[PDB]
Amino acid sequence: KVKIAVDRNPVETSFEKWAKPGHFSRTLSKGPNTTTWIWNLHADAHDFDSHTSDLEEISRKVFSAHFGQLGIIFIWLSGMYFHGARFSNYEAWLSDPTHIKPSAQVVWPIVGQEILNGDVGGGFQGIQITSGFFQLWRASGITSELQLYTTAIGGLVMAAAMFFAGWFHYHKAAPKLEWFQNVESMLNHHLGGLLGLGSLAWAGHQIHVSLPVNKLLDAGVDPKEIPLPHDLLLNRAIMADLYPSFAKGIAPFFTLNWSEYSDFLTFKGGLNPVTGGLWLSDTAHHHVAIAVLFLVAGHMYRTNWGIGHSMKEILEAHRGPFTGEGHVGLYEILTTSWHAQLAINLALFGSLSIIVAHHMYAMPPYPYLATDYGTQLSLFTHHTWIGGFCIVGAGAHAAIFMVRDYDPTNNYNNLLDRVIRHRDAIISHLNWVCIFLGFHSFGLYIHNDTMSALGRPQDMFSDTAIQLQPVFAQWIQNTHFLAPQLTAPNALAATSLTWGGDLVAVGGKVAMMPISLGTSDFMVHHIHAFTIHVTVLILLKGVLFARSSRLIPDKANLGFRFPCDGPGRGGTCQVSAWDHVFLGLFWMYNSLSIVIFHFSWKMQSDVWGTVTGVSHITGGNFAQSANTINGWLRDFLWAQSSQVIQSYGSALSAYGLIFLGAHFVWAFSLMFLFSGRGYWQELIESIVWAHNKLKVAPAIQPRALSITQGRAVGVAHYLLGGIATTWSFFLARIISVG
Amino acid sequence: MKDFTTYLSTAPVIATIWFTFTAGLLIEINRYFPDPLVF
Amino acid sequence: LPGDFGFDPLGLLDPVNSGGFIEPKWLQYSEVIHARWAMLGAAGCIAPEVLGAAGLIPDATNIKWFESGVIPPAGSYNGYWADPYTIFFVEIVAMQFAELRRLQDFRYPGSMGQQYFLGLEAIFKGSGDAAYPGGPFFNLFNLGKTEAAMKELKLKEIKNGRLAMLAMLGYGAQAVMTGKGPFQNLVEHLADPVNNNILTNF
Amino acid sequence: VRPVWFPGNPPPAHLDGSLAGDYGFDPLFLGQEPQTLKWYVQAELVHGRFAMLGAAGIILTSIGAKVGLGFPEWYDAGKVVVEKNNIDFPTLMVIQFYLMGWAETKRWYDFKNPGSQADGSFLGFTEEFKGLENGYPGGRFFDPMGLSRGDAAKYQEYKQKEVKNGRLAMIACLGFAAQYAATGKGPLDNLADHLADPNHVNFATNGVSIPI
Ligand SMILES: CC1=C(C/C=C(\C)CCC[C@H](C)CCC[C@H](C)CCCC(C)C)C(=O)c2ccccc2C1=O
Ligand code: SF4
Repeated sequence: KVKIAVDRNPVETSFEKWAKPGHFSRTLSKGPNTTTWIWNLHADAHDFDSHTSDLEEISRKVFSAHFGQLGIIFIWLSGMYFHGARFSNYEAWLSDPTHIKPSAQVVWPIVGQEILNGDVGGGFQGIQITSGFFQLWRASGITSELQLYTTAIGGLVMAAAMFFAGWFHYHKAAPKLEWFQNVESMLNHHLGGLLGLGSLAWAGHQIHVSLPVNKLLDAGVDPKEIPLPHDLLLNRAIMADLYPSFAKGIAPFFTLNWSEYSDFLTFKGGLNPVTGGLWLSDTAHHHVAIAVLFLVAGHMYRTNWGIGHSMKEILEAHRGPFTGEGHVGLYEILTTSWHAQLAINLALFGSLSIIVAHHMYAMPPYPYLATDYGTQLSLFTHHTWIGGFCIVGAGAHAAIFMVRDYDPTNNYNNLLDRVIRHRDAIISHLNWVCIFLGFHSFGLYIHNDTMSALGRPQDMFSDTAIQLQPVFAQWIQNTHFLAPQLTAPNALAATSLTWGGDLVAVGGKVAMMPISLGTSDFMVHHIHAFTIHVTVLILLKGVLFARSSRLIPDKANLGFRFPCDGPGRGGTCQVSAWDHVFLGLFWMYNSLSIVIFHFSWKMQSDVWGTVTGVSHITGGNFAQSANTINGWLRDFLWAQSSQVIQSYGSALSAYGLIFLGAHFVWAFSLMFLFSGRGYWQELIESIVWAHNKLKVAPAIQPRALSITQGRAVGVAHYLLGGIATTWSFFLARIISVG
Repeated sequence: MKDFTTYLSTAPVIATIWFTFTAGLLIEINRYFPDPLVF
Repeated sequence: LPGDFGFDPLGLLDPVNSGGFIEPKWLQYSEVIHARWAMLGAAGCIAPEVLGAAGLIPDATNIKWFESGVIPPAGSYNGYWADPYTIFFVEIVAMQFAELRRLQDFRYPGSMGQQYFLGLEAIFKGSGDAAYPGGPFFNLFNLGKTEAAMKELKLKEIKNGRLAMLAMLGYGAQAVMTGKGPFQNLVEHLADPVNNNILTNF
Repeated sequence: VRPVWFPGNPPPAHLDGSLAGDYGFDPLFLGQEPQTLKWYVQAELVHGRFAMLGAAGIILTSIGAKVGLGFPEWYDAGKVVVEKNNIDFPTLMVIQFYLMGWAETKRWYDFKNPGSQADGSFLGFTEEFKGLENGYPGGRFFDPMGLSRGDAAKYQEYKQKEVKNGRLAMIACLGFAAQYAATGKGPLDNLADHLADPNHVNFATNGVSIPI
C-alpha cells in the first residue's frame, strides 16, 4: 500500500555540533592527536554507511545531500546568467553571430591581467567563451539581456528554495524507509511525469516562442524589432501568419488531421543551411515525440490498484536453463544497497554523456554553432571526460557494495553465483584478448614508422600502402546515405552529411561535410578498442577479486580500502580494489586522451577549414601522416604547438602560461607517485628534532600520509596536470587558427 | 549564539578570514599605489 | 466531517505519519478558506455585469471584471480615486494583519485575546477551532444553537463553497477561451443551447 | 504578559523586560551573553541620543530654510558654512577629533572599569564622573537637575520615554536621508508636497523606491 510515511521534527537545529569536529563518526569525535586525524575526518564526512547503520537515516542524509547539490547547481547557473546579462556582448553577437566572438568575462584594470580583455567584436573587451551560451540563447530566442537578468534572479530563488527543502526534510520532517522503498511508485512517477512533461513543456515553449522568434531571426528582422513572446501568445493572428494551421487553432488536432499541422512538424532532416542549426520544426517534432513516449511509458507498474506489474515477479519469471535461479533475489539486492543503484546510474550516465557529445558534434542543433569549431571541440572533450569519470566512479561504488553489503546466504545459485565460480576462466580470456589487441594495433603503427625510417614505405600500412579498409563502416555510411529512398520514404534529407552528399557553408566556414574512412581511421578505431578493453579488464579484476583471491582468501575482511597486507609471502603491495580503480583511472585517462587526439586531428584535416574548394585547416595531412607516429608527433603536435608557444604578449598568453604550469604540477605529482611514507616519517622525525630543539613542536603529532592517501594525492595532481596541459594547448590553438 | 561564536573560533575559518584580510590589504595597496619598484 | 461523501480516492485523509500541512485539520481549514474566498469571488465577478444589464449602475462601471487592471495587459479601469499600487499598498498591510492574527489563532488558540487589542479581545477568543471562531462578532446572531442545524449550515457552507470554486474555474476558463463576460456567455448559450457552446468556440 | 513586539509568541530568554523598550525583540539572540547585551544597551542609548540631536538640528534648520531666513539645506549646510567662513576644514575636524576622543575614551574605560573615572585623579572632581548605571552616568554633571535622584518611578518612566524617542529619532534621521536621496529636496518641502496631494505625492509616485 503506497502512501506517505514521514517522521516529524527528527533532527534539531543548533550550531552545537558545528563546534564539534568529528561528531558524525565515533573515533574522529575523540579529537585530534596526530595530523591524520584531520585527513580522515574530511575523508569520512560523507560516508553515511560509516556514520551509522540506519538505512532510513542514511537515505534521509543522502536525500538532503541531493537537495544541497541541486542548490549548488542552481547557484552556478544563475551566476552564469547574471554575468551573461551584465558583462557580455550577447546582443551585439545577436545582431551579428557571424563576426562577433561570444565573450562574457571581463577582468579588472590591474597589474596586467587587463591585457587579456581582448577584442572579440562589437567594441567588446573580454574573453571568448567557448561554452556557446550565445547560440544556446539564440536557439531559445532570448533577445534582451533583461531576460537573462530575470533568469539569474529566478535561479537564485530556486537555489534558496532547494536548500530550505534539504533543511526541512532533514530536521523538520524526514520520510520513512518503506516510503523510500515504494520503488514502482517512484518509477511510474518519474518515467511518466518528469520526462514526458519536461519534454512536452519544452516543445510548447519551442512552438509558441522560439520557432516564431528564431523564424524571424533567420528571416533577418532586427532582434529588437520582433514583438514580445507573450504578445505573440496573445495574438494568434501573427501565429497564423507564420503558419496558417494556427488559424484553425486546435480543433484539427481534435479531429486527428495532423497532416495540416505539418507547417511546424516537418521531417526535413539536415540543417538549416542559412543557419547551420537543425530544423526547429524537426526539433519540436522530436521533443513532442519523446514527450508522448515517456508519458505513455510512466504507467507500467502497480502501485495501489490491481493493474500494473511486479518487477520482482517478472524478474523471477525470467530464468533460463543454463542459468539456474535466473534473475531471482536481485529484487532483494537492489532494494537494499545504495552503492548498487549508485554504480548502475553512474555507468549509464557516463555512457550517455559520451553519446550526447557524439550526436552533438554529429548534428549540431544550435544556430551557427558548427562555425564555432572551438566550442564544438570544447564541449565535446568536456562531456567525454565527464562520462569516463562517471564510468570509473560506477566501478568504484560497485566494488564498494561488493565489499560491504554483499551476502552469500541470499544468493544461492544465481547469475552472480556462477560468475563468482567461473570468474577465473572469464578474466583469463579477457587477458588474452586484450594482449592480442594491444600487440596488433600498436605494432601496426610501429611497423609503419619502421619501414619509414627504413625507407621502405612500400611496406607500410597506409591507405596507399598495404590497406585495411573499414569496408563495414563505409558500407554502412552509404547504407544510411541511401536509406531515405525506401527505408524512410517520408524523409527529405539524411540526418547527417557524413552519411554522404554535399557540403553546407555558413560564412565561409565549413559547417559540415561527408567524412570518409581510411586505413588510418581503421587503425585508430582499433587502438581505442584495445585501450577500452584494458580498462574494463583492470576494473573487472578489481571487482571480481575484491572479497577474496587464491592469494588472499579473506580479502573481504580487510575493508574496501587498505594499503597492503605486509611484505610477507613476497609482498602484498597494492592489493585493494581501491588500488584497482586507481590503476583504472590511469588507463582511462590514457584512452580518452588518445580519442580526443584522433577527433581533433581528423576534424582539422578532413572536416574543418574555410570554403571558397575546402581550405582544410591542416589540409588533410592526417590522411597520410597518421599511419606513422613520427607523422603524428610532428605534423599534429609540433605543428599546432606554434599557437601556444608564441601566444605571449597576446590576450591568449595565459594559455601558454597555464600550459607550462600544468607541465609543472603534472611533474609535481610524481614525487608522491614514487616516494615512500616511511622515508617521509623519517624526515618528519628529523625535522621535529629540529623544531623541539627550539621548543617549537606542535601539539598535534605530525604524521606521514597513509599509503593510500599518498597514492590519491599523487594521482589527483597527475591527472590535473595532464588534462590542464592539453586543455590549454587546444584552446590556444583553436582560438588562433579557427 | 555561543555555539555560533565557537564555530567562528574554529580553526580553518579563522585561517580563512585572516588570509582574506591580508590579501584585501595588499590588493588595495597596489590599487592606490600602483607599480612599486624601489624604496 | 461535513461534506464527506467518502470522496477521498487517493486517501489523503490518512492520519498516520501526518505532518507539515498535510494534516486533516489544516487541510479542511484551507478547504473552507478557499471555499469562502470563491463565494466572494463569484459575487464580485458577477455583480457589475448584471448590474449594468439592469442599468441601475453607470456605464462607466460594469466593465468586464478582469478589465479592472489587476492584469493591465488584460485591460484597466480608470476613475479610481488613487493609484492601483497606492490602493494595493494599504491593501497588503491590512491583509497582513488579518491573516497574521488568524494564523496566530490557528497555532495558539485564543492567544489573540490577551495582549491589549483595543478591547476587541473577547471578540478574539473565538473558540477551540479554526474556521469556526464564532465569538460575538464572528457569530453575530446565535444561528445554529442546535448542533443538527449547525452541521446543516456546515454542510451547506461546504457544498456552496466547493461549487463556487468550480464556478471560478469556469469563469476563468471561459473568459480565457472566448474572452468575453461570463454573463455574456450565459446570454449566448441561452440564445443557442445548440449553437452557443464550447463546441462552437473551436 | 508585557506586550511583546510580536503578540502570541513568547519572549527570548535573555530578554525579560528589565530595561526600557524591552518588547522581547531579539529574533537573532545577539544578547544571549550578558556582557555583550549590556554593551549593546549602552550602544543603543548613545546612538539614540545622537539621532535625537540629528533630528532636532535638521528640523530647526529646515524651518529656517523654508521660511525666508536664508538657512541652507542641511546636506549643503556644512559646505556652505565652511565656505562663508574662513575656517579650515582639517583644523575643525582634528579639534573635534581631540575632544570626542578624550570624552569617549573616558566613557570607554568607565565601561571597562565601572568606577575608576571618578577617583579624583582628574583635576579636583570626584563622583562627578561616576556612572549611576551602565549608559546612565547620572551625576552632578550628567544630571545637575537631579531628575534621577528623585522619584525613581517617574525616572524609569523617563527612561522608557528616552529609549522610545531615541528609536523614533533614529528612524526619523534615516527617513530624512531617504527623502533627500529620493527627491533631492528638503524633507519639509517633500512634506508640504505630500500635504498637497497625498493621493499623488509619495514613493509610489516617485517610482524610484518601488521600481515599477
Ligand atoms: C612530501 C610527502 C610527504 C610529506 C608531506 C606531507 C605529510 C604533507 C604536508 C601537508 C601540509 C604542508 C602540512 C599541514 C600544515 C598545517 C595545516 C599547519 C598550518 C599551515 C598553514 C600554512 C595553513 C608524505 O608524507 C608522503 C607520504 C606518502 C607518499 C608521499 C608523500 C610525500 O610525497
Ligand atoms: S608499506 Fe609499502 S612496501 Fe611495505 S609492505 Fe606495505 S605496500 Fe609493501
